[PDB]
Amino acid sequence: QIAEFKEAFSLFDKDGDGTITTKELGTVMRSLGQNPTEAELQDMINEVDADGNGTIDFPEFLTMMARKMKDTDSEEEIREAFRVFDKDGNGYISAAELRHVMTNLGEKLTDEEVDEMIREADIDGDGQVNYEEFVQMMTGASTAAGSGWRKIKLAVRGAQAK
Ligand SMILES: [Ca+2]
Ligand SMILES: [Ca+2]
Ligand SMILES: [Ca+2]
Ligand SMILES: [Ca+2]
Repeated sequence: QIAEFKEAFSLFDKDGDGTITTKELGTVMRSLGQNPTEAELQDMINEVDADGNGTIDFPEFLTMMARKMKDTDSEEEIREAFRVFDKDGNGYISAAELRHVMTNLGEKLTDEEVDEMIREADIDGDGQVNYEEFVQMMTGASTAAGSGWRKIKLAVRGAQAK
């Protein structure tokens, strides 16, 4: 239940200082195939700042992304992820896209890691992850590589405001 947030933040702050600056969130959102501007950063920060210092605290961020609960379901975030991942939007995610997404954020991953991820997310084993199966990662992926999909999903889920 809380693990989602714990990891969502853990993967966010790499310095592990106990806060997130415009720099972090900036690259985090920009690494998701988006083009965030200074306004977006300053906005979010000032939007998640209870004191007004220009920094993201521990509970602050949690509350910010927590707003997602407001939505009837997490479908929006889900589709949004698989949608932002597929640069071509062909309807499937290739090792390339996923890899770039992990590397961009700065998530050290090995050939085996990504390989297994796609191997688990792809039942047909066509080297492409579809949405239909992509959602299955949350339907009992305990034995699967749900880990990776979770981290990436959390980053792309929190990176946004919706
Ligand atoms: Ca920081
Ligand atoms: Ca603060
Ligand atoms: Ca593709
Ligand atoms: Ca497939």
